[PDB]
Amino acid sequence: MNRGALIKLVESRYVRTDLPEFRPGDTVRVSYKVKEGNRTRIQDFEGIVIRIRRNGFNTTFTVRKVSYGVGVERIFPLHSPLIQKIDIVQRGRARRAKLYFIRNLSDREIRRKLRADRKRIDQDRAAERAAKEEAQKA
Amino acid sequence: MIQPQTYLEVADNTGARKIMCIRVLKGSNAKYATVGDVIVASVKEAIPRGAVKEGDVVKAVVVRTKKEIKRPDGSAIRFDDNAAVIINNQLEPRGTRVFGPVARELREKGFMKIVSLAPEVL
Amino acid sequence: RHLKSGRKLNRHSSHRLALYRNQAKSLLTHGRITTTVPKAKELRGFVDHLIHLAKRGDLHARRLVLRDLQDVKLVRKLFDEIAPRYRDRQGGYTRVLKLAERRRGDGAPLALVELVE
Amino acid sequence: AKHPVPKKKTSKARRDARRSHHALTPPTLVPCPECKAMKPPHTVCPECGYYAGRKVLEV
Amino acid sequence: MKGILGVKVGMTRIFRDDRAVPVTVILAGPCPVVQRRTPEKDGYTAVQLGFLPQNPKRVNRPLKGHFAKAGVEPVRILREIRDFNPEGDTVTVEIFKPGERVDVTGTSKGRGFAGVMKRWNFAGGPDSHGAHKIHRHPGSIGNRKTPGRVYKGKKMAGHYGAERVTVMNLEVVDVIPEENLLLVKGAVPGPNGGLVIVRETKKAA
RNA sequence: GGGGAGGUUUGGCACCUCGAUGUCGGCUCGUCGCAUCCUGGGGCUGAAGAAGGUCCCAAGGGUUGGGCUGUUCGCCCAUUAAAGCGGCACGCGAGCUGGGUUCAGAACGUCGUGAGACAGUUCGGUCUCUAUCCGCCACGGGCGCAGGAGGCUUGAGGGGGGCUCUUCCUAGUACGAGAGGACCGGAAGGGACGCACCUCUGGUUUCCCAGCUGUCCCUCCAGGGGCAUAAGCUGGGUAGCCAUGUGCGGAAGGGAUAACCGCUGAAAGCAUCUAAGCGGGAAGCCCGCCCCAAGAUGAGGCCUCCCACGGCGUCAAGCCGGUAAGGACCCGGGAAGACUACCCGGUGGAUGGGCCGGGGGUGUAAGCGCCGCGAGGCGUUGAGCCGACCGGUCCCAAUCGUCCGAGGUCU
RNA sequence: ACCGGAGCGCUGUCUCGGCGAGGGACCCGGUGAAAUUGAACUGGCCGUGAAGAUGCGGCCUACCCGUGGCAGGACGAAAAGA
RNA sequence: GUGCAAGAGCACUCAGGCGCGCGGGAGAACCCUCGCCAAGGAACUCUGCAAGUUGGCCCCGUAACUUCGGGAGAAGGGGUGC
RNA sequence: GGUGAAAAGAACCCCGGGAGGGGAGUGAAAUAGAGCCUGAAACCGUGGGCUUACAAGCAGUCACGGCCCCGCAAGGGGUUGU
Repeated sequence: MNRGALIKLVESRYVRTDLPEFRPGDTVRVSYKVKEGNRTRIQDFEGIVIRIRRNGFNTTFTVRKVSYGVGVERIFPLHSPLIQKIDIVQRGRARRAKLYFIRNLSDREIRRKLRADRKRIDQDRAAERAAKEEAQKA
Repeated sequence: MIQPQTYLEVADNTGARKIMCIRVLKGSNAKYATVGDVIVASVKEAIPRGAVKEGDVVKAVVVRTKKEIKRPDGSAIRFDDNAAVIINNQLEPRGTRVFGPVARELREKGFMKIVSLAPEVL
Repeated sequence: RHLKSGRKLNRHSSHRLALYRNQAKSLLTHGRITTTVPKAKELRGFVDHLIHLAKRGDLHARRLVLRDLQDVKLVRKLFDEIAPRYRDRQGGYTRVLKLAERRRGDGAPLALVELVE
Repeated sequence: AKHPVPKKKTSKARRDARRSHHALTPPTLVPCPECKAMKPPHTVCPECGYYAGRKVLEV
Repeated sequence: MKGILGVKVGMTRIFRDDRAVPVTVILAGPCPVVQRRTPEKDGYTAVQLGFLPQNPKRVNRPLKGHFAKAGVEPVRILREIRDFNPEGDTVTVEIFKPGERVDVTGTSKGRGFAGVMKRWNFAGGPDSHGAHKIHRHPGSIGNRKTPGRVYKGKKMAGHYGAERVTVMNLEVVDVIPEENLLLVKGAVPGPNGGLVIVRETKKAA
């Protein structure tokens, strides 16, 4: 009866980790979806990002993307609908974890305060064919 | 969040670019509006060369909220403003060219002719 | 459904942290100080946790010490003496307790803070 | 001076009834373990004190 | 007819089907059957259910340890459920199978002093325009000379908070036997460890 | 042409009120009356179905904003199930508004020769913190409860509850010229709403962090400190608290009944729902449904605990102290809270502070090297900093103990 | 720093209110008033009167008394009606 | 004194002075003064009334009409630290 | 406007920081004790004798009762439940 936490935490039948590692830089590829009358569609979601509410389980986060006309916002939760979801252009570098002043002035001013963390790419590529050495032994 | 003064915009080709919501054509004392309600908006501005003119009362289909509407599938979605199109006094929009994406919000309203024209869906 | 997270109040944020730090300075000067109860209560809380912070011995949290209070000389006294004592003492380094009669000039409760190693 | 001004004069009855609701209530004291003194509850008596023994200057 | 005791754990918006649903988990917990009640010898339809055991020293007294089956006394008492009568066994969770709505009585967070604007719902006054005297207040009350009385049962300012109330119709989603967690819809007042119980709902016909 | 009803409008009476009754309309808070706007219903039709005209019953609920309306009668658009009519001093300025009419200024008018006159006009222009009782909202202290006590009670009164609209399957069928278009039952939702939750939605968070400045400080640099608010300024914000977010509900069913639809049925060889009796019949009445609830002075019902005289009152009723079972104190505290009350734990111990660890917020700290003429930047370093939610943990704080506490009236 | 209309962009004026700061307002120890005041042991009510009843008749309930208050009654209070 | 264009205006601050002659807690409805807000942006209402935006310095610029000084520092906008 | 006839105006000692009291002496008198002849009522207090917590009030009066204390008797005080 004690640790009410551990109660609420063991309740987590959801432990979905079929996704890479991310940080407030970028993200890009795929989400999921339904659209057509009864599922059937794979509407991926590329682009950037915005906010991350990490309640552990209520890990839901809104994305910035920009659809032709203007821009779009969307909150997704980590644990089910977002099929493969897998990003690609992760990148990093942000002096904060709440990017909002972008919805203010947005175009090249973005790409200015937008930098990149090669670091992540480095360890990703290291882990790439160090897994060829994992296709060797251990 | 719309009311009988909420200045709102359009993303169509037809004529008007800005109007002002009058009512919601629903539960008449509701007034609050998200992606689905029906504003009988009064036209405010249009293009000086074409049909449909400034200041004619028009009925109107609603999209794009600025405080994300709570999605059934867990999520939450909104656009970059508060806007949509007109409905005419014999059902459907007097329009023909959408600018930018929509949501399946509209799809859940069952108005497909709009959605087939819709380039991106959310 | 009010004060739904607890605290002892009076004064204001500024004068709160002020007289906090004050009574805490004069505290760690004479080591043992006469006061009223509420003062003494959340004083012993704040000072308890604070003394945990003082227990260590790193530049970082030391600047942090004088980042809070004032004179660094008591920080001398603290590191070279208080740390080796409370080296084997964790989680309760202040004994502040009540007293009779009360502030016999306005009828306010009494208490006193002690060293306690 | 303004509005709610005593309609009439109150009775001594209701006066000292309003007064009656406040009978002066006594304090609380228990003895000190190893002495003769009625210290207030939980509190250490001015002299004597608690276990371990300290202060002791309330002649 | 049916029912079970419970404590509020959680509230999250789990993804059943593909959906965000408010899920309150209720640790019904070990609720042993003890004093059974009948009209003739007592008064009404009831049985007694002890939420969860944790009182040897700090309770004393008859103990329903005498009752017939010991079972000691819970951390907090056994209670007489309106409409309920089992066999002779400990009720916990599996008596409620996946896919049913139930009534749910809560004891909930008190507040104390409560104002009208969040008790009833009035219009406060001008944050500018007229008097800044009134700011937040209900305004008038009753009529002039006739009738003249502030009516009995009137809506006024005072207390609103800890109330004993049964809520109507909420689907039971799932059930856990090993630790004892019933999983249902999303509401339940009280603290995140406050007091709440299940009854059998009064559905359609 | 008759007579009546009701006292919302404009008048008659001047009878309380000129030993200060302060005003339309607007905001606020309602409550009622039904001669009823809408939803129920039923009969009638000069009622094909769809719709309408009329009368009667039927309040449980509902009845929008807006521009010119200051505004008495507005008007119109946009709605809506309809956008009810009225009593309540034209309900309600010791609740508010104050555009208003009735003050001194001042310009228009007008009438009189003029001081002045108006229910002719116009701009601005100073509504006196305090609750003595009843009334209402919750919070308590007294005593009852005819042995004393720790728990579980029934349900009577009383209260909340009672809204509507959209599309489809019937069925484009019956009906019918086609258009059109069904009763009934049913089936998915939104609005007005009541209830509750943080889970999501997005909100405050007063020191939880991070970048900036004028000044002054430590200590000269780095670094840090108040001052600029009663936080100097901004960026963000979990738990808590919060609505727009989020879940839940009105009904359903029974009983009698109205307006009304019918049976058997005579008085009177005919009739007749009525005279004897029966059926059906409303969102309405009561319950059913949710809240209060044993000062329901009826204090009721139930599990159990304890137990003579232990001492006078020789009869009558008590009295008197240690006790029983237990309790009251004080603390540590609290999702309890104005106090109270309510709840837990009390060295027997995880009750609070601290340690600690998880979550969580801030989002690579100071300090060393490296590089740059340098402000800064790079490795260190998603790191330093750490208020609530989850607890593992006795170091500090709940020591110690204080006082109170049945003797079971009576037939 | 005068008055009428209109838009521009900013707004808690309002939709519609929630959270936060002090000084309070709440319990304590010290010190403590006022205008007024025949009385009081002061209820709902349909009646009843110089026409507008806590008190008279009737009817009904509500055990005795007090804080924190909303301000409908006490035909208001204050200056013996503008 | 510093820094702010200048000054004595502003903030911080030198000497000087004061902690303003009752204190203390819990941390209500409500009140004074102030802070925030999703999304709407005068629907509030007697009217933008108050609050609210707007503020200094360098330039791009400034119409009708004029009695030539005006309107102008118009309006609308760009730039501001090391 | 007031001690007494005159100050003989309270020495010595006890509680207190004193202020005030407590024993004394004094004088006929010390509620003649220093603002001291009388010292009503309003108004504010102590014990105790009697009542009042099922109750609707110009609080008084009439019949009765219960209680406490005067009365030898009968009586009577007064308390005030119906």
